[PDB]
Amino acid sequence: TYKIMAINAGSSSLKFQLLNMPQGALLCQGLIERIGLPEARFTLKTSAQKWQETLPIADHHEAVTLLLEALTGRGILSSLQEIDGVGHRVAHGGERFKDAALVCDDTLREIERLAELAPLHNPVNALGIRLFRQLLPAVPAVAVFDTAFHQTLAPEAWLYPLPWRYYAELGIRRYGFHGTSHHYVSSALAEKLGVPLSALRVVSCHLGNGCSVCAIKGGQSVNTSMGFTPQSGVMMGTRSGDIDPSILPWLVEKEGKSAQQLSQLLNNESGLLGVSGVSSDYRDVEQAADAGNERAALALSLFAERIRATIGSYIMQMGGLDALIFTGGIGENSARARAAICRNLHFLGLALDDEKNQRSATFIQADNALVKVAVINTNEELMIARDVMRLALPQ
Amino acid sequence: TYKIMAINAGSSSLKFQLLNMPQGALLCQGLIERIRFTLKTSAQKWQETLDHHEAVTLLLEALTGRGILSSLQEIDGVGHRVAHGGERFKDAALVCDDTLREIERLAELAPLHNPVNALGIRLFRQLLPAVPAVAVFDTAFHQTLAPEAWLYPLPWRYYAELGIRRYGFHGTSHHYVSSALAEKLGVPLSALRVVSCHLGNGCSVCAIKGGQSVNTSMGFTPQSGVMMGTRSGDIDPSILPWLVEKEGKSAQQLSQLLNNESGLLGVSGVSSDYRDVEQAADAGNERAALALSLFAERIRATIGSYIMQMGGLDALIFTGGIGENSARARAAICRNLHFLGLALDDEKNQRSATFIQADNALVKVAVINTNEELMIARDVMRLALPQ
Repeated sequence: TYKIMAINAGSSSLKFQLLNMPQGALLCQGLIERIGLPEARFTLKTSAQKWQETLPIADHHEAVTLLLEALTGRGILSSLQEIDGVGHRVAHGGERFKDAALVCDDTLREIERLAELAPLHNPVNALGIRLFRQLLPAVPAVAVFDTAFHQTLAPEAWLYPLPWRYYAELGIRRYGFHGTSHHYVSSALAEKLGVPLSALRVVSCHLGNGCSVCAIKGGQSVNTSMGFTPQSGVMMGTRSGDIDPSILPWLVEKEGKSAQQLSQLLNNESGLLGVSGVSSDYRDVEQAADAGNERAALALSLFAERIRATIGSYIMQMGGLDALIFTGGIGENSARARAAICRNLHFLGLALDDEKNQRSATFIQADNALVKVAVINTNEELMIARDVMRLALPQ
Repeated sequence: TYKIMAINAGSSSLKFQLLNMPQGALLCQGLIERIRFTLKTSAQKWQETLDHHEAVTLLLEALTGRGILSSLQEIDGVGHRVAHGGERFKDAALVCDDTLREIERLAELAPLHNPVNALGIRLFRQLLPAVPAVAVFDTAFHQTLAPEAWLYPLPWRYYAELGIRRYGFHGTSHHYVSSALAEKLGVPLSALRVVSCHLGNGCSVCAIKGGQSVNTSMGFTPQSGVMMGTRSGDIDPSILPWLVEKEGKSAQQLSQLLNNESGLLGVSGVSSDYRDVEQAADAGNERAALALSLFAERIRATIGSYIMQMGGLDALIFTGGIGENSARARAAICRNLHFLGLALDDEKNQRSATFIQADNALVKVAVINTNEELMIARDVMRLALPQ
């Protein structure tokens, strides 16, 4: 039994879980939020209790100190020396990282060089890597990149039909995100089916506040809906996903939009929120729509259609489909979203068993369907913990 | 039998066809460039080298002079290609007087093409006052799209106030080859789930179910959708604000990027013409070989979306300059689709037979030559000569 800690460091937040490996048992979890601000809050939960306190938190250096102190102060560990490894989420690995990597000085050097591609995540990610290497210097660390799993994409899937200069010089290309989640629920599907993932043609739908679809064939990722940025792909909470690109020059000319206005538009004002006029939250739009809000209804309908269109592209690309996975907050819980997404797919041998779908059972395909349809809770922290074991305790 | 003239006014051009209706027989056809005037008949040709008013005068002088028509009053109708009819025109329209007003009030959406089309509609009204005119819109066929297909997931305001939505184009083409496919199969078009691929210098895919366009790949502008000769088609929209902050690209520069520099030309770095890129690929150019693959991939992914949306497929149509002549583009697009019962017969594809699917194949695959002018002439017959 090994103690692995999963770390996710945001601009003003510190998310953490502590897992007993390899069973994957949650020992504790929690969140430090509004770091550096007033309002700063530290929330920590065990299998048995919850503690929550508002208190000033200077910087991440003080967020990590309070976390480490709480681990022994609450009896969760007898000592900090019981921590066998730490896994850090990293937004963007570029083309350099095909896998998680043991944290060393140059792995840090490179993650920082990649800030130009994830400017609002990668540096704080590396700061967490640095603080824990300072504060827990005897503990080995692994960086786990949200892009790594998509690096098996072939060029005809990641190259945009732009002038070659824009890839070769500027680095513009599809990278895709949610890699850890798609990777985790891919492997979990195959284990639950008792079949090697390399034997399956799989489409995975991560439907949360962020949404992405991924195609997995031969155990590798062969396409995914997010592109150069997590803005793109299907429609999400506040993100538009893919739109006619020629809309954007037209809004610059006709409405005098700055570069950042365009990006606030694409990332914060659109999606469920921009269409429904109600909310970014799926439950809220559904509540509005069920009461008679036609824009909320169309919102939910457009949302299912965008995902259906992406699924269709990837089935075509793989020449078939053996299984469809739903995950994330919407995918794990919304039997109605799953039903709207899965309707009228007899041409694939895909249909849902309504009783199992309403229950969000782990398998929900109809009895005589040829396509397995799985509802799998995603667990990026467990996946991260598994990558720590692999690269930092080969034992 | 009736005599109908089809017209296409470009910003520096004027194309024409004069058909015997409803046979389809061509009486003459030609083109005027550099506003060079060419006029071909069944058995003659007549090029020369000399504003759009002068082009209409000479063209109408020619039909009497070269002996194609004994009088300018033998023309029963004229049809005019219009580029963008917004939401107002769900069909072709008899050119009464404020049909013209509304074509021009829409010129803000098709800045380069609509005014020139309307210009040519007016001149023919001047010079040919006795013969009725029908306008045929590249957008009208796609006005059957449901809101799930034409609303971008942008704030509602951007549509309800500014008019941003999918329109789609190549409507006249998709409509023509759809109906031709159904006529060749002896079945109502509404009996078929059809994917139509117009692959020319411009490229669009269209889904026709129950007789109607239910989706199509171009959107607000003819820039988007699949990869084209110099147009990028769809890309990650976040690339654009990034290009403004990192390279100071203006709006018009962004337009030039997406429309003039991308596509087969940008990727291959060789040519916007598919046959050129093809030959550079055979010789060992690797960007050109990758351009050809991206091109087939982008079209395959769109087809997949539309098949999913229709619940199946009965026929796949290839049309346009590339789609009618490139066995390679069709083969690259059609590979490993057995899960649909779609496969090609190599020998039929090599000679571009009108049907190229394998014999065991469930899906019809058809190569149909587009004929927008005959589709326009038919709308003139329906809307101006209902007898």
